[PDB]
Amino acid sequence: LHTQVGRGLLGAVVNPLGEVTDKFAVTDNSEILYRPVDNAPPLYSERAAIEKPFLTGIKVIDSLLTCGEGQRMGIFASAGCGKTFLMNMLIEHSGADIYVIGLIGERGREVTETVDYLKNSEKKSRCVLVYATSDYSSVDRCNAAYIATAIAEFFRTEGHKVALFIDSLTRYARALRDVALAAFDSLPRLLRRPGKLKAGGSITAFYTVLLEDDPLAEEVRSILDGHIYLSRNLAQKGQFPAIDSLKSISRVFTQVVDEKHRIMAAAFRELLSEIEELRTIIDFGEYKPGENASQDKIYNKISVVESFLKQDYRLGFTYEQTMELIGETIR
Repeated sequence: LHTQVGRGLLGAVVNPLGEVTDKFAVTDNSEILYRPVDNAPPLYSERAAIEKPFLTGIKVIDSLLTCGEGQRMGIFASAGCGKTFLMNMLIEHSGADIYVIGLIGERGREVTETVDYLKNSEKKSRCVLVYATSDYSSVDRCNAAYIATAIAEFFRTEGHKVALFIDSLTRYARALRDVALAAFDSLPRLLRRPGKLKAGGSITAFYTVLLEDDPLAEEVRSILDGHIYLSRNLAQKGQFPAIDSLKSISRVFTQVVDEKHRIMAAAFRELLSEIEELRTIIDFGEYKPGENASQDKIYNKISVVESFLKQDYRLGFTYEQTMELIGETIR
């Protein structure tokens, strides 16, 4: 019911009991205080309006799915669609003050992969990892999500721009459903706790949701402020990040970017729609070059559009670089 918080947890690996079992980085700060893990979300008049963008360094996200400070964003994918690689890029190329990762329901080797990744990370000195392996009970797995949230909430009250990752909301939902055997709706209460405080910092949250052969993922689609969809089709095609920008949305998009940006984004999204229409025409074998000038114009832009959407996972792009690239693509 209470947990460790503080700068002394930066670089530490926290188990579902709130104890430090490993370290991926050592910090000079030893600040350790204790806060309740269950805490009420901020009432609406303490919450600020999401106005400032949360830059991620990922081109398609920063251009067409621009995240905001205090926003809650879902990552819908079917493992393995590169959900872990996408969150690695989100931690690498964003500019948050502090990163809090919560690995819920991972089987056991998976957690060691991320701790090894944090050991060689640029952001190692600003990360806190909370984990709950598949061997822990369901009670411990739900406490993992709330320990991670409470750790992020303390940094937000200190004024820090925090980024919280919950992987995954689905295995967290299984654990809550399993706990329900003891004689369902703690999920929304958690998913409200992020946000930007008028009197403090912010928590920008990323929740992963595992898809494939969910009925209630449509309601968690209804509670968040946008969702990023990783298409198994595009991953097999060889395009990473395999984000389907046409099936993704950031509901705060028009509030966090200027009009210059809105016009460029709208033009790119229709260019993508025309590209997909031409893909259906090509697969039908009814496309012959020189027959239709508009189809030839769109065809010759397929390559530059694919080049803009792709991104080396070791590379990050500033906002100016992103808008410059998408501008040349629309020309």
